[PDB]
Amino acid sequence: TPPGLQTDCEALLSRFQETDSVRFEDFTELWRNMKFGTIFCGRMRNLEKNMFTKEALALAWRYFLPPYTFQIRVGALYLLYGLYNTQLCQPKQKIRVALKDWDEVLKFQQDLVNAQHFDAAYIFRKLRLDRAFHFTAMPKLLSYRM
Amino acid sequence: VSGSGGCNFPEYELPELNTRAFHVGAFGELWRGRLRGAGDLSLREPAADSDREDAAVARDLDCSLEAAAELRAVCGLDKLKEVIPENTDLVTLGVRKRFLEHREETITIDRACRQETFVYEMESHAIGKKPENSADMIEEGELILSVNILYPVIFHKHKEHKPYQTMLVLGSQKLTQLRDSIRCVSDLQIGGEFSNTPDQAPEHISKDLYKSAFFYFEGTFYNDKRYPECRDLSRTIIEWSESHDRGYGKFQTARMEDFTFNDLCIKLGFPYLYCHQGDCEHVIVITDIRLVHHDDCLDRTLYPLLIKKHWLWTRKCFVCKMYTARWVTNNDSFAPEDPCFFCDVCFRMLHYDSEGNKLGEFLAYPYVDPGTFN
Amino acid sequence: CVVEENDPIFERGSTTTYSSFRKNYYSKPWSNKETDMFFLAISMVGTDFSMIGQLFPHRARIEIKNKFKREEKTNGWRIDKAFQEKRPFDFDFFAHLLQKVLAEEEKRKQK
Amino acid sequence: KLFQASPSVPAKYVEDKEKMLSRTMQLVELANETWLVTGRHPLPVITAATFLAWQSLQPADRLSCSLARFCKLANVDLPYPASSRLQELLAVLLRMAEQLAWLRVLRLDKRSVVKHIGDLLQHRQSLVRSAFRDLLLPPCMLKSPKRICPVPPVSTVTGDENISDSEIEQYLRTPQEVRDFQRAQA
Amino acid sequence: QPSNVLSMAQLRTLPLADQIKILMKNVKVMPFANLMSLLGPSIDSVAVLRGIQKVAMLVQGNWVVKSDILYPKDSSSPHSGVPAEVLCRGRD
Amino acid sequence: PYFKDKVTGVGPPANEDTREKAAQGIKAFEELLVTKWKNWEKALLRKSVVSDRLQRLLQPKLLKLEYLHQKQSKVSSELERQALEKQGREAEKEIQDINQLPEEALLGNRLDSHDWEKISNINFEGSRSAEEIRKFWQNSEHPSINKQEWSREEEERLQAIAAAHGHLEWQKIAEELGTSRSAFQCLQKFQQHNKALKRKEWTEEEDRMLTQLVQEMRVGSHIPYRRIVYYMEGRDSMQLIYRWTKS
Repeated sequence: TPPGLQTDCEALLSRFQETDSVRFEDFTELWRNMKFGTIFCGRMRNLEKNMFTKEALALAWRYFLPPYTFQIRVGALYLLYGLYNTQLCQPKQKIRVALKDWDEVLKFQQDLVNAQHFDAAYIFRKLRLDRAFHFTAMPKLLSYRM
Repeated sequence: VSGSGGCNFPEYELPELNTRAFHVGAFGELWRGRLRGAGDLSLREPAADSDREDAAVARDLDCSLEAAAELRAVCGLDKLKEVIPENTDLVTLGVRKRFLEHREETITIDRACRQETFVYEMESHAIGKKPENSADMIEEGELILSVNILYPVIFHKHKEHKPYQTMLVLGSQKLTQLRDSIRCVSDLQIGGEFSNTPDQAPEHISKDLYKSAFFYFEGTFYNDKRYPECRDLSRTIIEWSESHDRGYGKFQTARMEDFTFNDLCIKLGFPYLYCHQGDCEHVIVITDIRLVHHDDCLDRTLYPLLIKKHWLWTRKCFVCKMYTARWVTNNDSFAPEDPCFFCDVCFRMLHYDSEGNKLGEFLAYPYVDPGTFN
Repeated sequence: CVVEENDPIFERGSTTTYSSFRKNYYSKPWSNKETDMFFLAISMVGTDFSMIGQLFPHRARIEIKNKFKREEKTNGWRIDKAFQEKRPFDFDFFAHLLQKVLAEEEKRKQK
Repeated sequence: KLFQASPSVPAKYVEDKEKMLSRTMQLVELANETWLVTGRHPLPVITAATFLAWQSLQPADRLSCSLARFCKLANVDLPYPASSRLQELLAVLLRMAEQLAWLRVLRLDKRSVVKHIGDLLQHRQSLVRSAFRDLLLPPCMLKSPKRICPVPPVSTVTGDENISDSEIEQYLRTPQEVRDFQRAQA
Repeated sequence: QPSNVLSMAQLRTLPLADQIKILMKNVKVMPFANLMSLLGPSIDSVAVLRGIQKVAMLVQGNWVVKSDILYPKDSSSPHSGVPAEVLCRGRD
Repeated sequence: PYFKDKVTGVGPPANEDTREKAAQGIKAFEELLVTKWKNWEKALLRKSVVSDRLQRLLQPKLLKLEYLHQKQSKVSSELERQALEKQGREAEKEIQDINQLPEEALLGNRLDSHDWEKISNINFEGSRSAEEIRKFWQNSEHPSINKQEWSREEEERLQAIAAAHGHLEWQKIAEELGTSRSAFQCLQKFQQHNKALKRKEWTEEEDRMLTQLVQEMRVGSHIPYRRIVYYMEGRDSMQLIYRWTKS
């Protein structure tokens, strides 16, 4: 896992924990004050930057699991959204997903439908239309040679 | 024989090691069923635009632009941070600056990234390539499986293990294609003694002679029956496994030209076998199962292009140390060592006189260096 | 019926077997403080092993007899001094010392 | 069962019967002539000898095999003193190696003398002769027995007929101790 | 559910290599056309050639089984008991 | 990692294809591997050779002494007992002189008869092949080899001696050099000092062949210059790099 990016994501989630629930006003305030889209290209080897963004998105989606309040979950999901929409890497790295995670997000969409946390279904639907999710069995790659 | 009864979801069995048994064809079928797809075409956009999205939201749950009109403006690039990443309280930027300093110390310009550029080019080789024929277009939702292979012993048993190539395979395609695509050195290897006749062209290579090959996945033996010269080592394997109550249950036998990747029952992260040429065994590790995408290779003809290829060091001629060896000599007096190695010119000028007569007694064989594919 | 209650043993090679001659005894050694309090109990009681075994619950009377024979065979002056000295029989303080020895062996096992 | 290749035991452990039996016979004769079987159980020595023979017939593949491993492979109850007998026989073999010329220069040990055990039995006569020139007894007796069987001081002091009655009185149990014993054994 | 223990059906049920090996060990003299006719027309001529070149030699246009195929390394002469290597050398 | 999925390694059966591979002679890269030699391995080789030589020299003497002892124990004559004792003392003095001989002559000449397979399977536990041990003892483990590096007075002579010999023979080159070294080391140093044969100069056909290589087997920007050299004998790495990298 990416060490520094893990700490950055945890700090952003801690800030979203004190922000409003799902209100996009606080997400804009965060993007303004701290700019969680901190670094994408800088100046580094092409494949190094590529794997940097890859591990970023992978760890973010892995952290995006079911248990957390409506703050942490939304924060992780829309951190992923922003990282994908501000993709400065030439390839648009797809967000790594799990098989049952699709049914999980479908149940989340159903909850949004039978709820009124507005703009959340909107951002998630835009992300889906953007063709960003690529699903697998494990949030990372695994072997037996380690 | 039917597949092992199990849920399509790959429920875990060992922490961060591997999941339980499951089917592949039903996996892909349920994967395509639980969503609509119709997005692997790259037709987002290259005028009336508001009414179309209005009608779209009208079928959606909100049927209003109140939130969309604000969120589409918020989620833009004109309000996004080229510039030096500094002057802000950060955490990873410290590690970034430390890496920049370590680079400026010894790393010179932008290079020495051999494996990095290898991965880059091997991934770009499959970006938006179209098939030659219109009938070769990969349909949406096709299963793509990533499969690492560990054939060889010649590598770093110390470096966490990075022995050999990784392949991508399509579900609907047959396993015989993967069999024929695995680039094994033993297939190019050639047997026979050619000390007296060095100029004789080696004929009937091991690939053509030893056509015996078979896969082994979860106690299922897939034996190739495409050629009339293929034997059945699974026969002796089953004989051994059944001659004594060693705890191994009955194993099923099937053909390789009738079972595809879909009909297999595998465990992601579990080692399976691919044994050919008698003792040439490959440890097969199917790691990931994913669907096709417009960014991936959409041409069914060249899918098994590897996503990874391990570098291998060629054996240099022991005499001149300038050319790669092509002949291996045993019991050679003129040779400095017993497991010796010579190239064409050195072997000719050392082991033969001005007319070509065999100087001295020795045993020479065509040394097919492992670094022949790359 | 035995519902997989026991496991088969792959023992007793039909070829042959040998003897052991040593089965059960497997005594346990003493310590310095234990030898001291044992000499104290000797001085306090005498040579009657019944009372010594009754007051020693955690050590066997056969082991006590073996220890007394070993002392008689090796250290005679110590037995002579023990029989010279005498102490009235104490019960409550002896039980307190027994509890202390239990705590000491517990600490030993912990170490 | 190291004679016929069975399913469990691979072919590497299988060895010849006649040669291994002859080697074991030579080894146990050496043990009997070097005072190793006298006073001790013979079967542990036989086991150690056959194990050494099985290891010497092919030291390469069997340098890592242990006594317990060999017993498990052969399905034989491991004797307890077999290990001590093996350690003593290997010490005798090291002495024979020191007696020999090339081996004492090689400076072998209890792990590398197994490959030359065979050579030690070729001329073991003169080797054992010289070893005895330069008796096998238990380790508890070869620890420099300076004072062998110390002479105890003769004490035949008998007095006239007795000593006194103070000892009788100190042997007699007091009423307090009698009552204490009665209370204890009540 | 002699070397001719296997019948024609049991032979055909074996791989082409084993079929050719057994046919050569049994007959020791047979033309390539006769071998093809016995094996069947559905088998490839190149395959039959590759199978026979490893267990037979060409003598005056005909195919003769190799000596080692008839006399394994652990076998011996049934009349004199000499090793199989000498028999192979003599047959060669 | 492990590479024994199917057959754990307890009862792996040698099948028909396996025995055919073993009997044909297709030794791809497994047994031809070579491992660097170690100092303790050198010491073990020297000790084993010395011990084998001393044992083969003493075994006849030991058998003769045993025969003399048997004659003593079986012959009851006193007149011949003096001669028997004299011969026994003579054999003892012979053994004493053999043991007193310094440890310089008991190693043997460069080409002497020994039991390489025996020494290997006894001492090296089969890790080192008999032929490899023979070569290592014949050209790399002899006290008569000149360990001193070339004093810039051997290459100029060898470039002519080997040229006259046409590289057709092994021992004659070293014998004509006469510096008490091995032909292996001599040829190695000579070919490391000299340059390639320099096939040709800017041939358009070879340039287009290299271009086809860079188009068929190249990945990204890195170029396998060793793959380039393999299909083109008579070149050198540094010059080929500096030349092909430009123009």
